[PDB]
Amino acid sequence: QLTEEQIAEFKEAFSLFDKDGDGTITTKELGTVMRSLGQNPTEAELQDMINEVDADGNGTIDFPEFLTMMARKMKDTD
Amino acid sequence: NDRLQELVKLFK
Repeated sequence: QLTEEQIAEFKEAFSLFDKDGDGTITTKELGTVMRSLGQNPTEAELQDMINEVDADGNGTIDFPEFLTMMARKMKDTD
Repeated sequence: NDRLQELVKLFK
């Protein structure tokens, strides 16, 4: 169940990528965090990953659609 | 900080 606290927990993960705090994670933010994760995805890889979550087709992920992806995987306890 | 690591995996 999406509790109030969980919404805040998701925010912590969002701000981890959104460095400047614009509210939208671009390929630059993603690439920076990905490198610290021990990986090195190319431009094409980064953009493709964005398109996976972006159901609008704007080339950027915001908090609302970010929640949708998280909830979609959290609603599965199997 | 563990939770953040888990949430990061869900982002992959």
